[PDB]
Amino acid sequence: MVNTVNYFKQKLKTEQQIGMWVGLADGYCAEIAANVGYDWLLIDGEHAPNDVRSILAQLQSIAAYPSQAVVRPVSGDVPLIKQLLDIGAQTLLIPMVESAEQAELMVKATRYPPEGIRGVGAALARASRWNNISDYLQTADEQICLLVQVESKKGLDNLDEILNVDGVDGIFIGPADLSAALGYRGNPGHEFVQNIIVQTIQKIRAAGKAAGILSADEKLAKQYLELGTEFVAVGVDTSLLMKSMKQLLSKFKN
Amino acid sequence: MVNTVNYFKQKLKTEQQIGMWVGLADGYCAEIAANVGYDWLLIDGEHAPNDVRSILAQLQSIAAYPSQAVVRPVSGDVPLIKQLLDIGAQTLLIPMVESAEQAELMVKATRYPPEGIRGVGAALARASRWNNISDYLQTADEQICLLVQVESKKGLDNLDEILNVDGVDGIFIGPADLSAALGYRGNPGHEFVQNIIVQTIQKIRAAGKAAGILSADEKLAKQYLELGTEFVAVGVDTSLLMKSMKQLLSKFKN
Amino acid sequence: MVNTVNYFKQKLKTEQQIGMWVGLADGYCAEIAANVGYDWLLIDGEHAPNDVRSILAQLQSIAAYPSQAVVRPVSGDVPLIKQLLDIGAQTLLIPMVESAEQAELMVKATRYPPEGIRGVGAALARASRWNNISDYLQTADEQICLLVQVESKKGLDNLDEILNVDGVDGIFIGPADLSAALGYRGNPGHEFVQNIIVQTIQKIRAAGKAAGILSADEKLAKQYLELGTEFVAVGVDTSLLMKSMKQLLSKFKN
Amino acid sequence: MVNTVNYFKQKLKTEQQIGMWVGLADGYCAEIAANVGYDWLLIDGEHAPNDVRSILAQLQSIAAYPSQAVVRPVSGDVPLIKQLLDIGAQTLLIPMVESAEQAELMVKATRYPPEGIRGVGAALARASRWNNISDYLQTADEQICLLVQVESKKGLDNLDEILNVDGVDGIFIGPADLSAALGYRGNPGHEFVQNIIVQTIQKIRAAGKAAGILSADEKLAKQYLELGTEFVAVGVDTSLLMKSMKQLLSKFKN
Amino acid sequence: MVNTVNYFKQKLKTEQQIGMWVGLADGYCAEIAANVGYDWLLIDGEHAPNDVRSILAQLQSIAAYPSQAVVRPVSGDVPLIKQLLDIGAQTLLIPMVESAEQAELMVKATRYPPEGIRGVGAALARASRWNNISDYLQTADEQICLLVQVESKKGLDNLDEILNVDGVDGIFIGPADLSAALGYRGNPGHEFVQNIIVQTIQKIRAAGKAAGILSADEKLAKQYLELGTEFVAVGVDTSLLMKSMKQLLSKFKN
Amino acid sequence: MVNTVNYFKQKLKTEQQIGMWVGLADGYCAEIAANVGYDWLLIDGEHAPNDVRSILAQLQSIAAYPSQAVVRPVSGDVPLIKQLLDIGAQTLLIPMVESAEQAELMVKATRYPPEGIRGVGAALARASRWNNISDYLQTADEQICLLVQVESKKGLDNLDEILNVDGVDGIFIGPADLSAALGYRGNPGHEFVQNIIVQTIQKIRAAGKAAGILSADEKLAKQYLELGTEFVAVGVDTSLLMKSMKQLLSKFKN
Ligand SMILES: [Ca+2]
Ligand SMILES: [Ca+2]
Ligand SMILES: [Zn+2]
Ligand SMILES: [Zn+2]
Ligand SMILES: [Zn+2]
Ligand SMILES: [Zn+2]
Ligand SMILES: [Zn+2]
Ligand SMILES: [Zn+2]
Repeated sequence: MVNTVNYFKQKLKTEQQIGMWVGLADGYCAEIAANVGYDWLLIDGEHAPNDVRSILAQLQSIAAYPSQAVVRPVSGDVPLIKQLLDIGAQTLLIPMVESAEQAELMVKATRYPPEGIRGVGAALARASRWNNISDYLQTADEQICLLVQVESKKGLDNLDEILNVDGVDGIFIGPADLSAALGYRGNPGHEFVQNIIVQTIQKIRAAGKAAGILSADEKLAKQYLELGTEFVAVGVDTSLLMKSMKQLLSKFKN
Repeated sequence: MVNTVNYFKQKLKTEQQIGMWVGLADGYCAEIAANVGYDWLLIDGEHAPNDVRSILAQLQSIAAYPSQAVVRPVSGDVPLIKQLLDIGAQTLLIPMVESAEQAELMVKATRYPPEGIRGVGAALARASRWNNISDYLQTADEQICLLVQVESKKGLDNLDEILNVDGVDGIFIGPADLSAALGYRGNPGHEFVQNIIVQTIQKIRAAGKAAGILSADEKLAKQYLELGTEFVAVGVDTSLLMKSMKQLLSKFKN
Repeated sequence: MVNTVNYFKQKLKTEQQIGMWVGLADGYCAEIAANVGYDWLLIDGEHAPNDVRSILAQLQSIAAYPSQAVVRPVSGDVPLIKQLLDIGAQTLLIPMVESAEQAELMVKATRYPPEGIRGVGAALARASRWNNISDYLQTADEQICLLVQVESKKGLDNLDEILNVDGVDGIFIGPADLSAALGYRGNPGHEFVQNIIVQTIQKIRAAGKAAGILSADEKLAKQYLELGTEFVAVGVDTSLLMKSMKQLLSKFKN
Repeated sequence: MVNTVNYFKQKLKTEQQIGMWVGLADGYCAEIAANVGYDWLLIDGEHAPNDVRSILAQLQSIAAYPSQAVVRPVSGDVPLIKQLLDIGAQTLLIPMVESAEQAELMVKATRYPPEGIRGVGAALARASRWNNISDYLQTADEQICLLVQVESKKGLDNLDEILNVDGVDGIFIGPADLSAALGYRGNPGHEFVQNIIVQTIQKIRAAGKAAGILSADEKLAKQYLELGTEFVAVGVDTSLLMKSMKQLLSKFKN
Repeated sequence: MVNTVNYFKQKLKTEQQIGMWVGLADGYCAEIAANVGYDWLLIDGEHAPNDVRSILAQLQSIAAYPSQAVVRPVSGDVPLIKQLLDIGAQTLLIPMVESAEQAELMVKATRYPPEGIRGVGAALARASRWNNISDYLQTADEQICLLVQVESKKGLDNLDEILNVDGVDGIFIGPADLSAALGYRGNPGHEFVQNIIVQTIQKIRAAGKAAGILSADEKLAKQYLELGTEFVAVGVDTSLLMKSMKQLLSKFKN
Repeated sequence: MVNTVNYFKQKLKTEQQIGMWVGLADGYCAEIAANVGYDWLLIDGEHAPNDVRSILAQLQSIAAYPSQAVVRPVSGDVPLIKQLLDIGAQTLLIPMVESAEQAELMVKATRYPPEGIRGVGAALARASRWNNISDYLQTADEQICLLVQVESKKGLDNLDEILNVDGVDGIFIGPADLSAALGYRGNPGHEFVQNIIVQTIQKIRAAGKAAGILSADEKLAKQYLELGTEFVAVGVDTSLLMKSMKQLLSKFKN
């Protein structure tokens, strides 16, 4: 067998990829999302009740479908990154990255020694298909994609420095965490926040990195796509489930 | 503690109850549905991948919310009905009931001896809260609601007989199974099917029983409500999740 | 490896075995019960939310301890009996046995062809330790113990006939189901019920079968032991958990 | 989306398919087996500790790989067949089929009304991808494959009659159950059993049906392939795991 | 919907709350404990085999009952605190707090930016009911209660400093960890330990914070209540299960 | 009950122990491995998808068999070590230990205060059998075995210092991580690597500590045993499953 090609990583340079947030934390729900035709699915280990084993079930579900899986760990924890790479997550979104030093550590966390600090256990890993991918340890690093979140004042204070880190493929802006950090909690739509987001996207693309964002607002998501943003998540499964059920009930009952 | 009042059963005589089908087969998804404010939630053990233990998790989720739980077993199996009553399901929807004899057996399956054949294990049952409901074995039968599905030609051939069975609280029409039985598989909207559904609802209500149905078609659901149908399910969680995600993607990609 | 000796089965002829009902339906709770030193533990598949897989977890827990596991299936279902034997349950308690014909079918359900109808899959079975017990298909039947419940009027109406069935090792009286069948639901302590229970125990032992019963009443359990009853369950884990927590809270408030 | 083509069903007429028995009862173990390149994988619900939900997890695992999934239910139970078809199992192996009447009922159990008795719930089914396969209810029946086991004297007594049932695609011989039924329990290699197996394979192929069998004996499996047997399972995952670990330990320790 | 009122937090200033430790690590066991009527239930993520997902199941169980849930994480880990708040834990008990600097970090970990560092993901959180609590990001912080454990010499060495931290609602004394730290492991009943516990409770209440403790000794628990201790846990579910089963068996054998 | 004797720890001084890596991450697969007769089984929490709860299930499986369980946590995390000790793991293998200071911290993490920093919760712990081991807090430390991995250049740079740490019972060499650290990723068989491994084993034994290693290469494993290496793992369950299934298929298909 040949290593699974990371099409998400390749497409960061060739097209704009439309994403769905997956927080229903279940292999059955993830499979429903995988049937829709999103370019990417974010399996959220930070803000949904997921662990390594529930994330594996969702990778196994999504694997039969063209949608590319991206996993967000709860934090930039090097041992947890090791675990998520070994179950076969090829794209990671690291929350709350705030320095070049932390971004460089996240690069090393995704690469085998001697250049990186990714722990070696290919005989045990779904990532290598338990060594049925016979050249895994030489081909693995090429198909790993590292995305970091800038979503704090300290992150913005270190943006130029993070954008200079080789091996950071993309910077994702987190509008909920960023608007809260800026004193606009629950109000990312404010001009003060939006002006910072737009300038940040422009800086990311000017440094030759992919820019990413989530907005469940159709008009903001389309504006971000017009700016050239490479990976845009346009909704959240928990939100779509709750809203569709509320909208339906409102046709019959107040 | 006093036995949990079955408000669904009481409301069969006083109002029209709006329902949501729950086929996502998970405690977390059931809790999302419970937050919307449906009169009833149908936990589907027939057409969703549920078992006694996954149904218990969903009863526990939904129990904190005013929505009334109804459980559909995979078939009119007396031992499975015993299990679903003991985990605390107070309303059951039995699929594919086709005779007065089968409906009578379903009544006995829901009632303690000596009148019925419900197995007795109150010390072990969530239904009795492990005997913290101190009079459970005396008060249980009063709060149990039995619904049967008529959804085959043999069911329609025994309708008057089923409507004469004391202890059947409601007859639910299954349009998917019934349209297939009638040779209109996937097309319940045909006049031949709809004329049979309407006369069936009229006969059910004329015999003083509650009539029920599911339609994800808003216009058909409202027409059934205009006929006086007592329990109308208006949608399905799996369908609402798939459709909302597809509708969203279509704003950005073909 | 040699087949696991069924000590419960041997002790039916040599001592009186004290039992605990296990309805907490979890491997961790079953292990706590296994540490106490009961002669037997009844893993309840009838009145607790258990399935084959949760029953397997509890057999694996209990296997490291001297307590002997007995499994109660939800009914005398031949395919379910096959499944419970293959995960390695050596003693089964079949509920609601009501005829010699049903008791004979339960005997065949526990024995390999050509004498019985137990399905053969030793390569897959924990029962054979996946054929690490090399003579399993020759030695299995010897260590299987079949107990049947008499707990209905029809059961009592066929008692002499059931007691004549070779391969029935023991008859267990179910006081909750029997008192309900007799029109004393929730009141097994009535003299009318107790006189029937005592005569039934006497008839079972006079036919050379083991008699069994459950009573959470210390005085009745001790009377049943005085009669020579071979397997007496003296409590239920769910009841002991609820009662101990209530008794503790009562020291500090209402 | 178009319905998933059943390549296993097509290949019954074009080639000999090599199979692996999957009894490790887990989505992670099933994925390991799916990586090897077997033509088919038998997910065993009869002799491994599987239920509908654990079988779904294994279908989701195997779905990303070319290996074709076949599911064996615990028995020819029509409601359980409904459940396994709705989670998306396209090929079923029914154990212990003993008459044309039972085989015809198994055909109806796999087909929608009005010709069959398969329950209709396409909005909820992984089988229809929750109606993302838009013509599922008209295209489903064509991709369903029904296999029945002949593995008892009564089965052999009704072989000509079962081979005349339209909609039975294949007859699988179960050597463990059959050798036990013939009084050769644990000894299927006896000439008396082997002569019956060979004649049975010849009769199955002479009636224009696919013949199938399992043998972990390489020489018998190759003899069955030389006879033209269309679907041959050549091993069992639990057996291969136990034997490989024993063989390795024997190199170091007695 | 309005945010769930934290009654435990309110009652720290108005009454003495009686608590039960929940370490059976299961939604079904947590529901049994929720039926008893304790003021609070401690779901133990430190000393019971719990994770975020098992803690969510127990919050869902307990949510239908008046008992208030308190969650103990394994350590004062900021990302784990984020996860437990988002699944809807409103009261946290942080083990082994040893400085005002650590206590201040725990305060920030429970509060949204810009004042705190709690990660923002309200669309995904059971805590916001997936934004069905429409003002959650404005009202959340008010209903969060932070308790810290002092249970080491360094903790006692920083007690006055921790008691000066705004946002610490309560200090819980851990007698097992503290008696071990003091060189009286397994013997918290020693006068040297008890005199330190009593002075600590007095200092906590003198600084206007709630004091808490666990003792399964009725006499010590009642003495702590006489001192005015605001939150007293009086037992542990695992201990009550083991002890009740042992006490019962002792009536019938050694 | 008396504390469970750690025979693995005792045998470090008396024999050479043969081990199997267990990475199938399931109680059922662990039980299969437990039946073979390995001296020790390594439950891998670092490179297999395990968590505290899945590791508990595997300890419960393995506990009925003479094989000794060793648990590898994902990292030298003090709170995770606390959790794994409380579920009853008596031998721990800590990955990537790189200094005497870290090794000393790992010793304290495994010992109760006042000498160590192991959190005290014996009423809740399977390790104490919920205090059914009445002297657990006095006898626990004696039966705990700490193994550390040296598998990086920094580890080798601090080897003499680590070998001087009292309470380190054994040093395990990780050839996959070490060969990668040395610039021979996927090629531990190189003379440069093997000469370092051999001198490392010699230094470990010269300092009176047990030496350990894993090699799935029979010739290297036997050479390590000839050097006197005290604990040698000779294979990996995932590898043996994949290889045995591939070897079997190759007899029938290319
Ligand atoms: Ca199950
Ligand atoms: Ca978990
Ligand atoms: Zn964020
Ligand atoms: Zn229907
Ligand atoms: Zn009974
Ligand atoms: Zn068979
Ligand atoms: Zn403590
Ligand atoms: Zn390593």
